[PDB]
Amino acid sequence: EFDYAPEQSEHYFFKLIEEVGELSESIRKGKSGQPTLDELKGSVAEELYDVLYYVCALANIHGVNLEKTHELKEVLNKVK
Amino acid sequence: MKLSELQSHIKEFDYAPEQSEHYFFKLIEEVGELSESIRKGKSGQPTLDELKGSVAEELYDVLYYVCALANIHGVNLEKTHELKEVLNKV
Amino acid sequence: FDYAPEQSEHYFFKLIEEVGELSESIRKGKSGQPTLDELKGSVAEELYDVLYYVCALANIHGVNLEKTHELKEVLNKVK
Amino acid sequence: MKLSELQSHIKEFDYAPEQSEHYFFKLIEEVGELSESIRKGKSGQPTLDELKGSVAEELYDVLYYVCALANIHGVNLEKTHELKEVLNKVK
Ligand SMILES: [Mg+2]
Ligand SMILES: [Mg+2]
Ligand SMILES: [Mg+2]
Ligand SMILES: [Mg+2]
Repeated sequence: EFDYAPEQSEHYFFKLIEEVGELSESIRKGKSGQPTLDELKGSVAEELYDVLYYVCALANIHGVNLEKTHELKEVLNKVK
Repeated sequence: MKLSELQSHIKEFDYAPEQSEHYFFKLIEEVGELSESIRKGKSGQPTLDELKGSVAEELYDVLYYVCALANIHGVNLEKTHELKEVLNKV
Repeated sequence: FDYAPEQSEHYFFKLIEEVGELSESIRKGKSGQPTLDELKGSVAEELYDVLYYVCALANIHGVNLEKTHELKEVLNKVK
Repeated sequence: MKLSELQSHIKEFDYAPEQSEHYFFKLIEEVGELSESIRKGKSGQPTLDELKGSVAEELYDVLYYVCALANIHGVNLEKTHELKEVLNKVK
């Protein structure tokens, strides 16, 4: 679905910013809580999940292991 | 680390439900730092000395605030994921 | 709005919403200068919308963008 | 400073049409710095020694990239403003 890495990265980055925009709208409108299926569209829940999706997609393309990264952050957290 | 476990661990450490704007501001701050790390091409998986400013760090920091905001807003990300799995299959 | 923080928070949410819509417009390559009929969803419209909220935030935060420009102009001339 | 004059002055100084992503990354970087300045309450109109990290600086920096992107994408902001002004009075 993408061969040239920078175009894949650029696409997912545009999508991340689009979902952050939709997240801003959902939070502004107070669409909090845990929706059922019928309530999911435009909920804060859906938009947070959508941002997460693109964070994970960007990690994949950038060769980032989020679990290892978390591990390192925890090491520093404990120092501090 | 399971998603629900990360969300729960973040809640134990950092949960200020009366400070919802704090978390939103921080999310946008981290998204900006992420933009910088991508522009500068700081990709790959860093060792501890390379961590600061890396794409890896900034992605993790965005993730942290997504989870912290989920806790603030009464969202179960793992359950929301399950729900999204259903819709995207339609 | 009477209470300034709520005004600021509203405009900041709107700014982020418009930056998202801008990202979509650029991704889709909706460049150029639209006619009235092509305006909706154009890069032009989203840039203007982002600008609107920048100016709205300047107002609420007591920022003079003309004066700020003048100051930046100076510093830039040393770079 | 007219909006059209600001846009054209920025074009004179900084116009790299083959670097469209540069400008978009920078816009998002400035929006994040704006978020920080607002969270920290760095409001008002700063003097020169107060400028760095101020809400004023970050708002100007976002404005700069909005104008720079307009140049990149063939957008006339003043004309766009006029078109939006037309629609706003209608509804
Ligand atoms: Mg969405
Ligand atoms: Mg960071
Ligand atoms: Mg818009
Ligand atoms: Mg700045």
